Amino acid sequence: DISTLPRVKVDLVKPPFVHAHDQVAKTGPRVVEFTMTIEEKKLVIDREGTEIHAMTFNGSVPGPLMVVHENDYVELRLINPDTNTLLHNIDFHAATGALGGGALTQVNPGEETTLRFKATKPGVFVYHCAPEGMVPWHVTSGMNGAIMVLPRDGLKDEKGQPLTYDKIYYVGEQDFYVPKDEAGNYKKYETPGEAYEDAVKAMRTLTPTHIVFNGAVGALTGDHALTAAVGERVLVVHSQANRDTRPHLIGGHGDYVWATGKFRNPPDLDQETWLIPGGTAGAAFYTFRQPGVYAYVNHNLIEAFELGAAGHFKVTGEWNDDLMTSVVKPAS
Amino acid sequence: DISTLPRVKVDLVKPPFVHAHDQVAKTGPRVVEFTMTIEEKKLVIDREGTEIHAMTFNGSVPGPLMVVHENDYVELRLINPDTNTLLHNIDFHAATGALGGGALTQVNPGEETTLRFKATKPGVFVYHCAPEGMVPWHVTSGMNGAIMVLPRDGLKDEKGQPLTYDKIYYVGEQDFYVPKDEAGNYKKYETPGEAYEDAVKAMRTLTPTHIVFNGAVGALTGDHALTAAVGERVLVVHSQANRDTRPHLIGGHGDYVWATGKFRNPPDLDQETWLIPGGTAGAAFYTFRQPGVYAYVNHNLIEAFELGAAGHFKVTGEWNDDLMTSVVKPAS
Amino acid sequence: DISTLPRVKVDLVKPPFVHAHDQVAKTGPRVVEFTMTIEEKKLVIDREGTEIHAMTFNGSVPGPLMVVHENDYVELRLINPDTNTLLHNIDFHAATGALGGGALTQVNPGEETTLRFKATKPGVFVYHCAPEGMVPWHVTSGMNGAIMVLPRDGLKDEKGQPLTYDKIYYVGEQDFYVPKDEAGNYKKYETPGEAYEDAVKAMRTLTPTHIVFNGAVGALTGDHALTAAVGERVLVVHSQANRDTRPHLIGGHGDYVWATGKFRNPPDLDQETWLIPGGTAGAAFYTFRQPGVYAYVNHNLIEAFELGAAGHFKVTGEWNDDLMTSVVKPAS
Ligand SMILES: O=N[O-]
Ligand SMILES: O=N[O-]
Ligand SMILES: O=N[O-]
Ligand SMILES: O=N[O-]
Ligand SMILES: O=N[O-]
Ligand SMILES: O=N[O-]
Ligand SMILES: O=N[O-]
Ligand SMILES: O=N[O-]
Ligand SMILES: O=N[O-]
Ligand SMILES: O=N[O-]
Ligand SMILES: O=N[O-]
Ligand SMILES: O=N[O-]
Ligand SMILES: O=N[O-]
Ligand SMILES: O=N[O-]
Ligand SMILES: O=N[O-]
Ligand SMILES: [Cu+2]
Ligand SMILES: [Cu+2]
Ligand SMILES: [Cu+2]
Ligand SMILES: [Cu+2]
Ligand SMILES: [Cu+2]
Ligand SMILES: [Cu+2]
Repeated sequence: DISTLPRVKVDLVKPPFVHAHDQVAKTGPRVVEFTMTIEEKKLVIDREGTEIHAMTFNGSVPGPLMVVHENDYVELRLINPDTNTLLHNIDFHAATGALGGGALTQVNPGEETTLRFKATKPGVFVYHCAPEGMVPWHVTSGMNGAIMVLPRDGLKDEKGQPLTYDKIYYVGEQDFYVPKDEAGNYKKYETPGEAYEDAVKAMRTLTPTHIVFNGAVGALTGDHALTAAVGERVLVVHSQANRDTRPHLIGGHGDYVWATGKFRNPPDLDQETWLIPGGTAGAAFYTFRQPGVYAYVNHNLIEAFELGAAGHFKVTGEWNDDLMTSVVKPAS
Repeated sequence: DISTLPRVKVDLVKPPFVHAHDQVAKTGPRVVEFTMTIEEKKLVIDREGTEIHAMTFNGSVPGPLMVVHENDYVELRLINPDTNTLLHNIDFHAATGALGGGALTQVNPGEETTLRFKATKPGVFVYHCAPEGMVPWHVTSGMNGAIMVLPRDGLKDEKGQPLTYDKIYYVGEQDFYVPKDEAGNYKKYETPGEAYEDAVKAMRTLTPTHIVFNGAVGALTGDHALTAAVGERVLVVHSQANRDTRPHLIGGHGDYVWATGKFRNPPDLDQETWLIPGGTAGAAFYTFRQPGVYAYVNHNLIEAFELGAAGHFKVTGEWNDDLMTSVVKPAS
Repeated sequence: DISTLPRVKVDLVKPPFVHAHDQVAKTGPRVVEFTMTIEEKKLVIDREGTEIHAMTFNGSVPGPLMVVHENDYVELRLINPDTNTLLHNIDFHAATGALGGGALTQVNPGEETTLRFKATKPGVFVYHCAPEGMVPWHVTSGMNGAIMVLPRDGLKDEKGQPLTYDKIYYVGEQDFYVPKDEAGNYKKYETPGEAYEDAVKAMRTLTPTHIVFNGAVGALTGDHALTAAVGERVLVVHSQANRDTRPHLIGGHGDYVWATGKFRNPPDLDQETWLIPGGTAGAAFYTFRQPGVYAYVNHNLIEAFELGAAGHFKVTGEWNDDLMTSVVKPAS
């Protein structure tokens, strides 16, 4: 009887940050209430000023990470304002029935809907828009995110001992297929509707023009680099709603990795690089042991360094010479 | 001494259906006899009427699922009628030696051959034609299928408890590389031999023009949708002889998944999406919990919805509101 | 205190062969000294005589396999002679800190450097050059290899029992992106520097022109085929520094496979085909049971047979009819 369960309202935060939550559940099952507003907006995705008409949940690419526990109910109020122009919906890979909720959440501009589902399986899961006949277009325009369903007793290593993270980041990787004129220059349109046929043709090449973390080339760099300290335990959730990726932390490892994102399975140990299939979210746990700059990339290095799939960590603390040292510095 | 083992003759059925078999072996080892006839035929692969010269085992793309038990002998009589024009053979990834049987099964039109091999490893395995110097062409023209070698005591979960399926389907996913003229229109030829150089050039782009389930765009829809009931346990075998795929059941999960198809390994639990590498068969077990329509896709959603890699389940029975419900229906 | 540990100097050998080593460590921790000389050289990569300016560690593509044990120190003296023209460095995915050693190993032509790191995690790991702003170019020009860090007590099966290999081979798979003129012919340049902008454009297509084992089409064939005997236990280490691969032994299996290369994890059993993600090294153990020729391929069969990703084993010994036999040979 759901009416006797506690409700809690959660305010979502922008990726790569994640809303406050408990790892180990401090209450019984709850109904967890989220609200998201669909926003169609112009987005600049690279250093050259290339613009697309992005389709977003809550104004970001990716949409925000939702975090609940196993056997909670998720209640999502989804709003499509009349300033938008397209029909949207939502599919949760975490849910059971009705095309992930897709069949029940079709909202024209000016409408809203409230969906509830029970989070029966623990893991990280992709969510994405999926309107009938325009699925790939919506998803490759940025309309995806992820939900994390924690086990009620938190994460465990391969021996069943507890694993507790000190920080958590969410990296959404996005393939974009920006349409090109005859010579190879990117086209510009005034509305999402204008791009449609050109977008279908660009997608059919199966060759993205950009692959980015958090919505733009270099979004997770400089002032916006991810941070941590030597000694900290960091969980990095990574999603790709459409295409395979292979994350790698340059200078580090995935100590414990659930490459396909599902926590009832034991994690893979000591990974250098792991494969997250398109349509999946994955999670990697690392303990930092050296200070300095780290690059976190898609290890198709062309996709990383030419097409944009690269971010940075800045890590503070003490250097350990036992682990690594320059014996003789570069010299004639 | 094989001459003292029972023989049994099996008549194969068209995919996605699977010939009758016992999960748990009710006899000792047997020699299991199959016959297949190679058929070269014209096939219409999409709604636009695009035609290819397909190369088939037993008249279908994919070829039929063979099912035996561990330590059975498979005896396959393979017939190439004189109405065909090419040399064919067969390679079983389930077999040991002679290039999977490839070296011993070369049959010109007008010839036949009988091969026997012991099924020493349990799992689902790809079989495909592989004639010297034309391997990719034959395989990407549709000349592949799969064999399932069950453990003698049937399937087990990750704890070793029995898993029994109520139904089994076989989904063969096929990449096609139909050659294009200067403007992007599909070419047509009178014979398989005519297409050869154009086919090599199309393949070298590494970009398929179609990716289909069971031989055509929309083959597993409408009247030909897969069916089940709430409560039923369904095994879905999925093969791709040449290219990576990432299956996903929209509205469901892979409860138990052997993504690389080999049953001595424990299954992965609660998968949203899994990666079946090119040249592999995989198997996913799901128990339906909600009625309605489900889409079963390759979750590169472009490959699914634009290039054809999408099928449907129609599931009958009772709706469960605890799992999912619309609290407030789409409204102003 | 490193100064009291034994040192040992290892002379590296050309792939696919591997320097002599002990599986089970017969000493305590050591500092293991390697030297590599960077060589920029012209390389012919196919039967048509197509030439590239390759960037090599020690004159080969891939660079040589280094083999140490867990908790050894690796000390690498890396030399860039003044006959070269580019700045190079090295990143070890096996190491912790400073971008895998990348940050500490930048050597202009005429310089050398000596790096030391502790091999804290057991597995096979990729190493590759990664100079700031030219990472993909260096890696896809051939500047990668692998390091194997054995557990001190050698390899174990999924039950913890010892697995001992009789031979070990190293297969490096390389994607090349040779630039094409208007009509599709390969371009030629006098220096590496000349190709740069054309190389960036070729890479951005994400479509390689060649995919090879050991640096050329057909390098692991004929006189240079890998060999073994019926009964031998063979470890095949396989690396791809930039792009996904799916190895398959035609006529065989991966008895025990660590597809993502990390030995603290149990191996996957009875694999037909496995996925090694770009930026990873993997390892497969097989026991030969039949004599004859085997093809070892990337099982995207286009990549194998049209673009070059195929090698051979020649295996000697006794044929076993129980496993496989031709009952009726190809006949009218
Ligand atoms: O500006 N909206 O796509
Ligand atoms: O658009 N909200 O009713
Ligand atoms: O699904 N493309 O990696
Ligand atoms: O092919 N996906 O990186
Ligand atoms: O989804 N398996 O970690
Ligand atoms: O019609 N036979 O390709
Ligand atoms: O073609 N059968 O002999
Ligand atoms: O093998 N191509 O995914
Ligand atoms: O790249 N295969 O979907
Ligand atoms: O093939 N492993 O399920
Ligand atoms: O010949 N050196 O690229
Ligand atoms: O180039 N060695 O000093
Ligand atoms: O990373 N490309 O398979
Ligand atoms: O997509 N890599 O074979
Ligand atoms: O890296 N796992 O074998
Ligand atoms: Cu949408
Ligand atoms: Cu989906
Ligand atoms: Cu054939
Ligand atoms: Cu094969
Ligand atoms: Cu270099
Ligand atoms: Cu790397």
